[PDB]
Amino acid sequence: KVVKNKAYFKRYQVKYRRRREGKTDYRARKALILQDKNKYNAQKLRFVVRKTNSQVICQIACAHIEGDKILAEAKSKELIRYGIPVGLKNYAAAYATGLLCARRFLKSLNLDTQFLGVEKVTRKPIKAFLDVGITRTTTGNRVFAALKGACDGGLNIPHGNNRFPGSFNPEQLRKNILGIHVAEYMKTLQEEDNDKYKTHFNDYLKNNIGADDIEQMYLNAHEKIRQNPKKLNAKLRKKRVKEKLALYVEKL
Amino acid sequence: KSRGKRSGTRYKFSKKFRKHGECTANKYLEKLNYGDYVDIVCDSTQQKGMPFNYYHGKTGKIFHITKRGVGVLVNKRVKHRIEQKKVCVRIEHVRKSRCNEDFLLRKIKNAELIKEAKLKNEHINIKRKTEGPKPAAMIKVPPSKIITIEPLPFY
Amino acid sequence: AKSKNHTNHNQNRKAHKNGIKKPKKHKFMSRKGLDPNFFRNQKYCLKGIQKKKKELKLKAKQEKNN
Amino acid sequence: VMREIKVNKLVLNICVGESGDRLTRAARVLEQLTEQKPIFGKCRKISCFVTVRGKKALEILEKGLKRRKNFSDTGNFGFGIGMDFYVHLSRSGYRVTRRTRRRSKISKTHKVTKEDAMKWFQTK
RNA sequence: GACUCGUUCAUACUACAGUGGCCACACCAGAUCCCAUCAGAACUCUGAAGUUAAGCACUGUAAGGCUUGGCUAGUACUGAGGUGGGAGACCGCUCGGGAACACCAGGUGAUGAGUCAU
RNA sequence: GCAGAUGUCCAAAGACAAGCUCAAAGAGAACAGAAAUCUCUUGUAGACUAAAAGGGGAAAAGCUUGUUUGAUUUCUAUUU
RNA sequence: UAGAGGACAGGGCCUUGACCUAUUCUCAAACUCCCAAUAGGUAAAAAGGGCGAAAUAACUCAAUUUGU
Repeated sequence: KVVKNKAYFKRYQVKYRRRREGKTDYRARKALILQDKNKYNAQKLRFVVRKTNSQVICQIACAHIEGDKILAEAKSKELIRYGIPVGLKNYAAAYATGLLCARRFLKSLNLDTQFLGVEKVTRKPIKAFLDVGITRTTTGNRVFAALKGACDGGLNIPHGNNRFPGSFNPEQLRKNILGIHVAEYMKTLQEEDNDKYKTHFNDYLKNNIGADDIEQMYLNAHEKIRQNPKKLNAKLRKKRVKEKLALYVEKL
Repeated sequence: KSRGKRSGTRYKFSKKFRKHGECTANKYLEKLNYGDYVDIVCDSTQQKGMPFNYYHGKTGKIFHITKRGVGVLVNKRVKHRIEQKKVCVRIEHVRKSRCNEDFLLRKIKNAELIKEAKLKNEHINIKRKTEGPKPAAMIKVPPSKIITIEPLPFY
Repeated sequence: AKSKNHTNHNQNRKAHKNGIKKPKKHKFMSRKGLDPNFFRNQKYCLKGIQKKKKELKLKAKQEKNN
Repeated sequence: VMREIKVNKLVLNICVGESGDRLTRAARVLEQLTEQKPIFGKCRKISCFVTVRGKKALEILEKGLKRRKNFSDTGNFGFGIGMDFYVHLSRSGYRVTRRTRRRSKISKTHKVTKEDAMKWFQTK
């Protein structure tokens, strides 16, 4: 028996395109974007953070019928001009790009001078809601690094403290935000075998980013970014099948 | 002997072929205001806030809006009189009614016509035309196009 | 004996004898149980509007009556 | 190319079908065989098993080396001796079908099939 | 050329085959830390040696499906009239409305906001 | 009139969240067989959802896990 | 209801089938891919609509000037 019969195909109903591709949830989305029907012209901005396996991206999205409007965005690859040439997928990189998205959004709205956020690391501000994006919200996930970046940048993104590294550890949070975990990984690898360390943090070395230099370069990056943000048709199809069968007459 | 809430809704409250599944995310973005007309179509995928059997497919103007619900005022025929009924449903079971769209477009177009007509000092008929009898026409047709028709024999 | 259980016969004629009455469709509907925290705010709006309007009218009346 | 078949998974199974004592003995023998703690079967508790990966999979496969008709049509095989071996081998890129984000299917060209599974086995 | 968030929710799906890669996605290297398990498979974290093999994109198939039109067909059915026909079952006529399956042909997408690379 | 069902059941079978995907089939693995467990492939639900039947349901409304008591007090506009 | 083509089970290369594929005759008030006719509902402007300014609010919004 074959379950792929034409009756099966005829009765089959497809999922939404984005669900089919796995990109979106459509259950989280429809609760992120659904706003109280009492309130008119309230957009309910969502802070969308998506991490690729090379870099992470943050943006501010406003839901609209014709499609989402992106009010601000930030990519990890933009940290090169801010002084971070490597580790753009890091927890620290996620914090930095969340900071970048927040600062750029505030600048575009012309409210930097009025919402300074915080300094260093530990009227009502703009409210945005964190968009997960399929990833599992485990403790110490990079989406919450991006959320902390935006919160320090001045956005009011509601959040709990459970999923920062440590179920609360502000010291551990600051260490991961400043990349201390990467630094201690460098130290452990160096002290245990040099070859694996060199082959692992290769372009770290090629950029001569020492383990002790990571925290300072991330702080400098933070202050700098804070201060400046071909088809075929039926005719030739029939022609090609005709010639195909003409050759197939004697081919096999 | 059976008059439950959903009695006799075997087909009315069933999803269309290959159209199952929850409501689209974009439907939650629909804009609703007080006093505008709205259609009541029951979405079986959402159970809470479901309208009664009778009001499926009816139309009425919104008289109340809540966080996730709409109270819409619907005429119901009861024996010798119509009476107003306030039905409270959720968002998924309500949709913007196109019962007014021709009127709204007519209002806009007629306004921008009346403005120019008054500007040029012209008298125009703004009412709809209810077109009837066509005028005499003087039509030409090739002789090779006229074909003779006669009733066919039986077979 | 057996009773005629049911019929809708002549009911439509009875209904149309006095016509199918339509609802009166008044201009204002009571807001007794609709959108609190909105109609309360509307009450405050209206109270302020009357306060300002009446105080302007009282000022005009006083300055015209000396 | 990166079309090298590698041992994706190696599962050891003890199906005794009864209560503990012997089940506990099976659990501990699997325990020193591989330090991973085993899991149990159904409780309609009848069997215990473990799946391993990495270098240990190859080591235990070498231990089990000591036929050519028991290969599955999807490119797998297994045997016995009491204990039971099964090995699920696959090419690289199999993560596509197991990850959560953009889970998809691999083309049947990239699938292993039985014929080259036999060649892989006889080459190892 | 590519990506993120969407819209439409199969013209978008499915099967097989071919073509494509510098950043772009991704496969991929690893498990100290956050985290996670029988299992670093997954999830999470840190990476940048390798590869378009796969995902992905594009195309192809006398491909299935889906979709548009034609045709089925003024057929089936049906509103109103009849001191119409017929023993009846049923069937015309007058004023009107009017399908479906199947078959044939074409097609296999389009698009909003933002961003990256040249 | 026709085919049935009710006077119950549930601290979870209620609430929320997360993860997962079911029935079945095929192929393969000592005991091990038509059936017992494991792996892979296909799998639009052909399972499951307390009960009758009909609707609804696939990153769920199903399965598993975690935390819980919103199965709480009071009052409206209302539908059948 | 019938045959047609095609690699699991019994006996003596063959027999008996099962099963699969494409067909085929005929049906459903408690079947549905599709789907009429008739019946039904809403709308078709003046106590209103459109377009602006100014006030009011304890509402809403990041916004005493966002919106309502």
